Amino acid sequence: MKLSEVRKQLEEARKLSPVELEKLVREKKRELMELRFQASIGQLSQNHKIRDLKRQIARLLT
Amino acid sequence: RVKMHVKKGDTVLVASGKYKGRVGKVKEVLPKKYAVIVEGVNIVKKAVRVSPKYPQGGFIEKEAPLHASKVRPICPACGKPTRVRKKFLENGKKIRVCAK
Amino acid sequence: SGKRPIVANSIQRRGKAKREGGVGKKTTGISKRRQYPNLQKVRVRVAGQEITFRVAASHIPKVYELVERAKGLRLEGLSPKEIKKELL
Amino acid sequence: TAYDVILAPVLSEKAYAGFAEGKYTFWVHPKATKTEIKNAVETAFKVKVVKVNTLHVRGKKKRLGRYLGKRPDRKKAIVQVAPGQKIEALEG
RNA sequence: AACCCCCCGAAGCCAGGGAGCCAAGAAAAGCCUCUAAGCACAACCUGCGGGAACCCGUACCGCAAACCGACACAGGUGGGCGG
RNA sequence: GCCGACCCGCGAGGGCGGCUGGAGGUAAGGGAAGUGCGAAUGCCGGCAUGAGUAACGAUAAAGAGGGUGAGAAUCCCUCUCGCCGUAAGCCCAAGGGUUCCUACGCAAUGGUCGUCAGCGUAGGGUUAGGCGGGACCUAAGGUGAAGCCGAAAGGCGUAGCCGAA
RNA sequence: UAGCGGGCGUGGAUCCCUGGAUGUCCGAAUGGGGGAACCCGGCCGGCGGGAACGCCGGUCACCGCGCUUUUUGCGCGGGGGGAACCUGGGGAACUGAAACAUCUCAGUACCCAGAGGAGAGGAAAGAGAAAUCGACUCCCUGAGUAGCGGCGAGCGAAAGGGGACCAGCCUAAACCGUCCGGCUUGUCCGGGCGGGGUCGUGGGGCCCUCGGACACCGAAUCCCCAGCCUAGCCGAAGCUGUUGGGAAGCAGCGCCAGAGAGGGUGAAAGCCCCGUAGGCGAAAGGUGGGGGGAUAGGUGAGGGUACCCGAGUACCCCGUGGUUCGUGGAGCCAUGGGGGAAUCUGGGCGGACCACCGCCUAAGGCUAAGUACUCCGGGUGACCGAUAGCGCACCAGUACCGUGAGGGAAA
Ligand SMILES: [Mg+2]
Ligand SMILES: [Mg+2]
Ligand SMILES: [Mg+2]
Ligand SMILES: [Mg+2]
Ligand SMILES: [Mg+2]
Ligand SMILES: [Mg+2]
Ligand SMILES: [Mg+2]
Ligand SMILES: [Mg+2]
Ligand SMILES: [Mg+2]
Ligand SMILES: [Mg+2]
Ligand SMILES: [Mg+2]
Ligand SMILES: [Mg+2]
Ligand SMILES: [Mg+2]
Ligand SMILES: [Mg+2]
Ligand SMILES: [Mg+2]
Ligand SMILES: [Mg+2]
Ligand SMILES: [Mg+2]
Ligand SMILES: [Mg+2]
Ligand SMILES: [Mg+2]
Ligand SMILES: [Mg+2]
Ligand SMILES: [Mg+2]
Ligand SMILES: [Mg+2]
Ligand SMILES: [Mg+2]
Ligand SMILES: [Mg+2]
Ligand SMILES: [Mg+2]
Ligand SMILES: [Mg+2]
Ligand SMILES: [Mg+2]
Ligand SMILES: [Mg+2]
Ligand SMILES: [Mg+2]
Ligand SMILES: [Mg+2]
Ligand SMILES: [Mg+2]
Ligand SMILES: [Mg+2]
Ligand SMILES: [Mg+2]
Ligand SMILES: [Mg+2]
Ligand SMILES: [Mg+2]
Ligand SMILES: [Mg+2]
Ligand SMILES: [Mg+2]
Ligand SMILES: [Mg+2]
Ligand SMILES: [Mg+2]
Ligand SMILES: [Mg+2]
Ligand SMILES: [Mg+2]
Ligand SMILES: [Mg+2]
Ligand SMILES: [Mg+2]
Ligand SMILES: [Mg+2]
Ligand SMILES: [Mg+2]
Ligand SMILES: [Mg+2]
Ligand SMILES: [Mg+2]
Ligand SMILES: [Mg+2]
Ligand SMILES: [Mg+2]
Ligand SMILES: [Mg+2]
Ligand SMILES: [Mg+2]
Ligand SMILES: [Mg+2]
Ligand SMILES: [Mg+2]
Ligand SMILES: [Mg+2]
Ligand SMILES: [Mg+2]
Ligand SMILES: [Mg+2]
Ligand SMILES: [Mg+2]
Ligand SMILES: [Mg+2]
Ligand SMILES: [Mg+2]
Ligand SMILES: [Mg+2]
Ligand SMILES: [Mg+2]
Ligand SMILES: [Mg+2]
Ligand SMILES: [Mg+2]
Ligand SMILES: [Mg+2]
Ligand SMILES: [Mg+2]
Ligand SMILES: [Mg+2]
Ligand SMILES: [Mg+2]
Ligand SMILES: [Mg+2]
Ligand SMILES: [Mg+2]
Ligand SMILES: [Mg+2]
Ligand SMILES: [Mg+2]
Ligand SMILES: [Mg+2]
Ligand SMILES: [Mg+2]
Ligand SMILES: [Mg+2]
Ligand SMILES: [Mg+2]
Ligand SMILES: [Mg+2]
Ligand SMILES: [Mg+2]
Ligand SMILES: [Mg+2]
Ligand SMILES: [Mg+2]
Ligand SMILES: [Mg+2]
Ligand SMILES: [Mg+2]
Ligand SMILES: [Mg+2]
Ligand SMILES: [Mg+2]
Ligand SMILES: [Mg+2]
Ligand SMILES: [Mg+2]
Ligand SMILES: [Mg+2]
Ligand SMILES: [Mg+2]
Ligand SMILES: [Mg+2]
Ligand SMILES: [Mg+2]
Ligand SMILES: [Mg+2]
Ligand SMILES: [Mg+2]
Ligand SMILES: [Mg+2]
Ligand SMILES: [Mg+2]
Ligand SMILES: [Mg+2]
Ligand SMILES: [Mg+2]
Ligand SMILES: [Mg+2]
Ligand SMILES: [Mg+2]
Ligand SMILES: [Mg+2]
Ligand SMILES: [Mg+2]
Ligand SMILES: [Mg+2]
Ligand SMILES: [Mg+2]
Ligand SMILES: [Mg+2]
Ligand SMILES: [Mg+2]
Ligand SMILES: [Mg+2]
Ligand SMILES: [Mg+2]
Ligand SMILES: [Mg+2]
Ligand SMILES: [Mg+2]
Ligand SMILES: [Mg+2]
Ligand SMILES: [Mg+2]
Ligand SMILES: [Mg+2]
Ligand SMILES: [Mg+2]
Ligand SMILES: [Mg+2]
Ligand SMILES: [Mg+2]
Ligand SMILES: [Mg+2]
Ligand SMILES: [Mg+2]
Ligand SMILES: [Mg+2]
Ligand SMILES: [Mg+2]
Ligand SMILES: [Mg+2]
Ligand SMILES: [Mg+2]
Ligand SMILES: [Mg+2]
Ligand SMILES: [Mg+2]
Ligand SMILES: [Mg+2]
Ligand SMILES: [Mg+2]
Ligand SMILES: [Mg+2]
Ligand SMILES: [Mg+2]
Ligand SMILES: [Mg+2]
Ligand SMILES: [Mg+2]
Ligand SMILES: [Mg+2]
Ligand SMILES: [Mg+2]
Ligand SMILES: [Mg+2]
Ligand SMILES: [Mg+2]
Ligand SMILES: [Mg+2]
Ligand SMILES: [Mg+2]
Ligand SMILES: [Mg+2]
Ligand SMILES: [Mg+2]
Ligand SMILES: [Mg+2]
Ligand SMILES: [Mg+2]
Ligand SMILES: [Mg+2]
Ligand SMILES: [Mg+2]
Ligand SMILES: [Mg+2]
Ligand SMILES: [Mg+2]
Ligand SMILES: [Mg+2]
Ligand SMILES: [Mg+2]
Ligand SMILES: [Mg+2]
Ligand SMILES: [Mg+2]
Ligand SMILES: [Mg+2]
Ligand SMILES: [Mg+2]
Ligand SMILES: [Mg+2]
Ligand SMILES: [Mg+2]
Ligand SMILES: [Mg+2]
Ligand SMILES: [Mg+2]
Ligand SMILES: [Mg+2]
Ligand SMILES: [Mg+2]
Ligand SMILES: [Mg+2]
Ligand SMILES: [Mg+2]
Ligand SMILES: [Mg+2]
Ligand SMILES: [Mg+2]
Ligand SMILES: [Mg+2]
Ligand SMILES: [Mg+2]
Ligand SMILES: [Mg+2]
Ligand SMILES: [Mg+2]
Ligand SMILES: [Mg+2]
Ligand SMILES: [Mg+2]
Ligand SMILES: [Mg+2]
Ligand SMILES: [Mg+2]
Ligand SMILES: [Mg+2]
Ligand SMILES: [Mg+2]
Ligand SMILES: [Mg+2]
Ligand SMILES: [Mg+2]
Ligand SMILES: [Mg+2]
Ligand SMILES: [Mg+2]
Ligand SMILES: [Mg+2]
Ligand SMILES: [Mg+2]
Ligand SMILES: [Mg+2]
Ligand SMILES: [Mg+2]
Ligand SMILES: [Mg+2]
Ligand SMILES: [Mg+2]
Ligand SMILES: [Mg+2]
Ligand SMILES: [Mg+2]
Ligand SMILES: [Mg+2]
Ligand SMILES: [Mg+2]
Ligand SMILES: [Mg+2]
Ligand SMILES: [Mg+2]
Repeated sequence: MKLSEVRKQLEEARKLSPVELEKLVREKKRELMELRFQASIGQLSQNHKIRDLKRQIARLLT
Repeated sequence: RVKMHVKKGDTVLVASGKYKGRVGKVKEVLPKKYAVIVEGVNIVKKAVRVSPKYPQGGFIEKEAPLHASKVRPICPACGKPTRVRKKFLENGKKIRVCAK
Repeated sequence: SGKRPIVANSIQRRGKAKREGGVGKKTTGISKRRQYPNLQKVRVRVAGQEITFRVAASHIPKVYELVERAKGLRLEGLSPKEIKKELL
Repeated sequence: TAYDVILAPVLSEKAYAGFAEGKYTFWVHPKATKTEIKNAVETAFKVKVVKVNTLHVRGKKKRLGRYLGKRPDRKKAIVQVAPGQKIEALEG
């Protein structure tokens, strides 16, 4: 259901849009690295966080 | 697609073999193998466990899947086929001669 | 080759040697052979510049006749090959 | 895109002996310049790199059953952070 | 820790050395110099300061059990050191 | 499918009975054919004989003690003996591609054995402005604007470009 | 595709159909290089402190045609691929002849260029004996006839008749107008554009007499819809005994049937499950003259003038090809070489040639359908059932083999 949620947020991301798109993506990107960085060490990772964040990025990218 | 079939998660009769006549709520339905889990076919697995984690696993005689054909849905009247009628809007399924 | 006003690819065809009388009999001996189109080079002035033509001997005049049609055409400025193209 | 160049920290005593010095090393994108590594880790850990080193690591070939297999290739990068700074993230 | 004398000594270095001989012994860029166009507040040249410096290879085998010989095969494989 | 000393048929074959086997089979009467195998130095596969035979791959060569281990002539250590030493030692290039290292392990690979390994599982391991190569040059050659030639495919080919131990 | 680990779904996920997005690198491969999957770069913009350095987005191959003032630019297009089918250019030998050379195999195999859902062909300078037929292709027949033939081996038509399909158009030239440039200024010459013209009972042009607009014919082009393809959905009728591990077997009493095809369910079920008969369905993409509409286009009688009616062409001769036709009495079609016309008192053909009678109008182009094939989807089988059947029922063009082309299993 998280889809309907984030979607509206993105045309909502039309304060600055292409610019905030980029700002927001870059952010989600870091969170992703921070994530897999901790995922590699083992004792700081669950799971579904990644794929959810991965696809999260995708629709932002759209 | 099309994998769909008889009933889902609810009350159902078993016209199988070792558990003919029996009745119970189907706690699971795996469409891939076309079988459903009820309360009938429950066999004893001797295995300790496949995964080393959690030492004690169970000599449990848990529920064994069952071909989704030997089980039939049911309502006020016992054991009935499934017709379907389109509601005033949606799409509900009436039994042999009653509702739901 | 052959390309020009002409357009005559050289074609191959039998050259069969016969031995005979004619009003007594006539026998043979066959083989394949290539007939080339008598074609010559044709240099010509045409506006500025000069311009040649790897043309058949048959259609030699057709060139000169076409050099006439070209008088009624507007052409200039470095056009060696290009002339040929625009030259009908 | 910039957090895409750095993939994950390499976990080796050899990688650890590097923390003792100013040398933090980790997995990086196969197609990546020592130059683009610099600016990437720089703006990823708020530090300043002075010197960068790179290796390719031909993926070892594992197998299962009768099925031959090939592990993906990777790129090591070892960076020298300016004398007098650190990555508490890598420290753990 | 001593780490110094004496002797032998290269085919190697100085190197584009020399002599003789006939069979008469690569090219191009770097580097230097000349001037065109252009330009001469440029540009080039020497020095100092500050900054910048990518891509690929680098394990191991390598006269052999890891290369070519169906084989941990008495065979085969170019260069250097070889007390 | 395996067994039969029974029954019918001249015979190919048919039937009945026992054991196995566990999901198919197809009268009478007709129809259609990939229709019957012992040989083809036939084809594919399986298993024999030779035979516990020949051989175990350089005549440089071994021995003992201790250790590890279910298990040791064969793995580890020590001492003794022997062989190479313009090599059977050391470095580089080609080719080979993880065989390097460590931990665990021996079904198979190793011409015996094997705890060992170049072997199985997993983890690690290759760091360059100066070394080699490319952001330099050209060689034979190759390519190939122009240009020339050839039924088509294509063949020569200047400049340029590629090409190095 | 189980398991460790963690999630999502009637606020309708997974999944299926349609359209869109992203889509590294190589490959026609296209900035350049190159040992495909790699290496180096120019220009404009952006990122980093960023001038050196690196990264990111955009752009830069070559050829052809048209536009452009040579040029530089701008636009449309081409390139490479495809099982078989198709068309053109080139084109074998084994073999047959019981040797072999003509001949046969065969215009086959194959190499090459090109076309496309087809391709080719196509509205008579035809057929050929009927004062007859009426584009083209395809099938049946004609016919193993006619005929060709070291008259050996062999090879082998056509007209006509029965069918499928059905359709016919555009232009060159005379003649009128215009714009441009060339030059010896002219009622001109040529080039481009427009109108006109398109035929064989000969037609057209220009000059005369006349009734045609509102007459009719009408697409092969464009437009709307129907219908169909790409997901789906509805779908009748059974229950108790009984042997059994297990009923769908057996016994008892019923029921449906526009559905008793088939498959599944612990064994042999119309009524248990999926189906079947019958019947519904598309917002989106594709298809679509089948139905309708519109436009392009086209349509006449008689008389004079004799202007035009496709040129290195017809025609003739030398060399050859195609056809049933092997130089034969050898035409017709096609054309490498030489000579070389006429525009309807023109010119080709009816198997040498001549006369007679009749046929048809060459030298420019386009045209659907019937036809071929099967990579792909579906349906059906007196088709196979793992030595069969495709080489592959199974992670096969794989393992393995070979420098390579290539070979190619088992399971
Ligand atoms: Mg933007
Ligand atoms: Mg994921
Ligand atoms: Mg966006
Ligand atoms: Mg748990
Ligand atoms: Mg227990
Ligand atoms: Mg040519
Ligand atoms: Mg005579
Ligand atoms: Mg001449
Ligand atoms: Mg001149
Ligand atoms: Mg020429
Ligand atoms: Mg010109
Ligand atoms: Mg021009
Ligand atoms: Mg032009
Ligand atoms: Mg490096
Ligand atoms: Mg594994
Ligand atoms: Mg595999
Ligand atoms: Mg892989
Ligand atoms: Mg993979
Ligand atoms: Mg992987
Ligand atoms: Mg000293
Ligand atoms: Mg000497
Ligand atoms: Mg010198
Ligand atoms: Mg020198
Ligand atoms: Mg000298
Ligand atoms: Mg001197
Ligand atoms: Mg140069
Ligand atoms: Mg000067
Ligand atoms: Mg001067
Ligand atoms: Mg200083
Ligand atoms: Mg670079
Ligand atoms: Mg090294
Ligand atoms: Mg080394
Ligand atoms: Mg060594
Ligand atoms: Mg050797
Ligand atoms: Mg090997
Ligand atoms: Mg070998
Ligand atoms: Mg050995
Ligand atoms: Mg010495
Ligand atoms: Mg009996
Ligand atoms: Mg009897
Ligand atoms: Mg008998
Ligand atoms: Mg029996
Ligand atoms: Mg039996
Ligand atoms: Mg039968
Ligand atoms: Mg034999
Ligand atoms: Mg023998
Ligand atoms: Mg065998
Ligand atoms: Mg034996
Ligand atoms: Mg024996
Ligand atoms: Mg013996
Ligand atoms: Mg031996
Ligand atoms: Mg012996
Ligand atoms: Mg012996
Ligand atoms: Mg021996
Ligand atoms: Mg002792
Ligand atoms: Mg020990
Ligand atoms: Mg033992
Ligand atoms: Mg011992
Ligand atoms: Mg010595
Ligand atoms: Mg090397
Ligand atoms: Mg090998
Ligand atoms: Mg060990
Ligand atoms: Mg072993
Ligand atoms: Mg063993
Ligand atoms: Mg051996
Ligand atoms: Mg042990
Ligand atoms: Mg040991
Ligand atoms: Mg250094
Ligand atoms: Mg060069
Ligand atoms: Mg050269
Ligand atoms: Mg060439
Ligand atoms: Mg060019
Ligand atoms: Mg050259
Ligand atoms: Mg070069
Ligand atoms: Mg998975
Ligand atoms: Mg699972
Ligand atoms: Mg597990
Ligand atoms: Mg899509
Ligand atoms: Mg779009
Ligand atoms: Mg992207
Ligand atoms: Mg690119
Ligand atoms: Mg590319
Ligand atoms: Mg391009
Ligand atoms: Mg290229
Ligand atoms: Mg650049
Ligand atoms: Mg670029
Ligand atoms: Mg820039
Ligand atoms: Mg600044
Ligand atoms: Mg700036
Ligand atoms: Mg770019
Ligand atoms: Mg482009
Ligand atoms: Mg450009
Ligand atoms: Mg340009
Ligand atoms: Mg271009
Ligand atoms: Mg090129
Ligand atoms: Mg080019
Ligand atoms: Mg160009
Ligand atoms: Mg010019
Ligand atoms: Mg120019
Ligand atoms: Mg030009
Ligand atoms: Mg141009
Ligand atoms: Mg230019
Ligand atoms: Mg251009
Ligand atoms: Mg094509
Ligand atoms: Mg022959
Ligand atoms: Mg004969
Ligand atoms: Mg003979
Ligand atoms: Mg012949
Ligand atoms: Mg023939
Ligand atoms: Mg031919
Ligand atoms: Mg068709
Ligand atoms: Mg067609
Ligand atoms: Mg056509
Ligand atoms: Mg045609
Ligand atoms: Mg045509
Ligand atoms: Mg015909
Ligand atoms: Mg047919
Ligand atoms: Mg017949
Ligand atoms: Mg004949
Ligand atoms: Mg013949
Ligand atoms: Mg023939
Ligand atoms: Mg007929
Ligand atoms: Mg007919
Ligand atoms: Mg016109
Ligand atoms: Mg005119
Ligand atoms: Mg004119
Ligand atoms: Mg005019
Ligand atoms: Mg004209
Ligand atoms: Mg015209
Ligand atoms: Mg007109
Ligand atoms: Mg008129
Ligand atoms: Mg008209
Ligand atoms: Mg008219
Ligand atoms: Mg006509
Ligand atoms: Mg007239
Ligand atoms: Mg109409
Ligand atoms: Mg439409
Ligand atoms: Mg509709
Ligand atoms: Mg019951
Ligand atoms: Mg029952
Ligand atoms: Mg029975
Ligand atoms: Mg039926
Ligand atoms: Mg039955
Ligand atoms: Mg049934
Ligand atoms: Mg239906
Ligand atoms: Mg629907
Ligand atoms: Mg409908
Ligand atoms: Mg269409
Ligand atoms: Mg349409
Ligand atoms: Mg529609
Ligand atoms: Mg139609
Ligand atoms: Mg109209
Ligand atoms: Mg009228
Ligand atoms: Mg008159
Ligand atoms: Mg007249
Ligand atoms: Mg006139
Ligand atoms: Mg006139
Ligand atoms: Mg003409
Ligand atoms: Mg004639
Ligand atoms: Mg002939
Ligand atoms: Mg002939
Ligand atoms: Mg012929
Ligand atoms: Mg023939
Ligand atoms: Mg003859
Ligand atoms: Mg001729
Ligand atoms: Mg005339
Ligand atoms: Mg006339
Ligand atoms: Mg006349
Ligand atoms: Mg007349
Ligand atoms: Mg006349
Ligand atoms: Mg006649
Ligand atoms: Mg008459
Ligand atoms: Mg005729
Ligand atoms: Mg005509
Ligand atoms: Mg058709
Ligand atoms: Mg099919
Ligand atoms: Mg088998
Ligand atoms: Mg078998
Ligand atoms: Mg398969
Ligand atoms: Mg599978
Ligand atoms: Mg094999
Ligand atoms: Mg090989
Ligand atoms: Mg073979």
